[PDB]
Amino acid sequence: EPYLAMFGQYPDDIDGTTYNFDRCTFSGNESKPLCVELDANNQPRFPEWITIPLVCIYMLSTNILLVNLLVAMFGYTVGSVQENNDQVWKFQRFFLVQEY
Amino acid sequence: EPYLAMFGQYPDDIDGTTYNFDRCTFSGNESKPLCVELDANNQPRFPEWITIPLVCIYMLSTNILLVNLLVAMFGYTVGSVQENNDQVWKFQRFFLVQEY
Ligand SMILES: CC(C)CCC[C@@H](C)[C@H]1CC[C@H]2[C@@H]3CC=C4C[C@@H](OC(=O)CCC(=O)O)CC[C@]4(C)[C@H]3CC[C@]12C
Ligand SMILES: CC(C)CCC[C@@H](C)[C@H]1CC[C@H]2[C@@H]3CC=C4C[C@@H](OC(=O)CCC(=O)O)CC[C@]4(C)[C@H]3CC[C@]12C
Repeated sequence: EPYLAMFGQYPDDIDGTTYNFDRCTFSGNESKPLCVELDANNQPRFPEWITIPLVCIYMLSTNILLVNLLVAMFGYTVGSVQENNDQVWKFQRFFLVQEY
Repeated sequence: EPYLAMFGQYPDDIDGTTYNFDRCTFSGNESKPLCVELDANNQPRFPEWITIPLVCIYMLSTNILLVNLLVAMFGYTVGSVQENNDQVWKFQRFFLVQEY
């Protein structure tokens, strides 16, 4: 579930104002992921001033502060090994002509 | 709600042709966000020639004119501090060997 958040999922209906109407079990059957811990009031116990900025920090980091970082580290690589990749490709160009 | 618009939410059902069928209260209970201001005709009062290009300007800026800007400012940093980061990493490489 945090893996799908990198392509955009953002805790779709577990992070507040989404009650126990569906998606959850309380038991362990069926294969739905089990419910939020509850109380005598049958209220969701998670504080929601913590889980909501936790997701928003994670959705900031891995979707923006991380992927967009990967472009810069990709962008330096094409800046640096480009004049070397021509010699490397011309080197392996021999083996592909050698094959016949 | 504008924070989720950076990862793609785009005012899902408040920006027109989505009436008071659900999601809203008129009162202050329950925890649903309260309704659009209405009229004697019970029509949504917001002009919708203003709120729709306001979101589309915001969705243009923070999702494209802003994040893609961050890649360029990331891309200049890996272009500039790369030859300095080698000396910095080789410098802190001493303390990690010093630890034993
Ligand atoms: C710096 C920027 C770029 C990051 C944006 C951070 C927000 C996405 C986070 C930080 C604090 C969060 C709020 C902190 C706690 C509240 C109360 C919370 O409801 C309660 O806990 C009820 C408590 C009570 O009022 O008695 C619901 C979420 C909410 C509005 C959060 C909404 C989203 C917020 C604004
Ligand atoms: C320059 C490009 C890249 C930005 C694209 C801008 C559009 C996303 C915006 C600018 C003007 C907008 C329109 C301006 C006002 C109308 C009428 C509005 O309906 C009414 O207000 C009824 C008024 C009436 O006809 O009596 C509904 C949205 C709509 C179609 C908007 C649809 C989206 C639009 C085209």
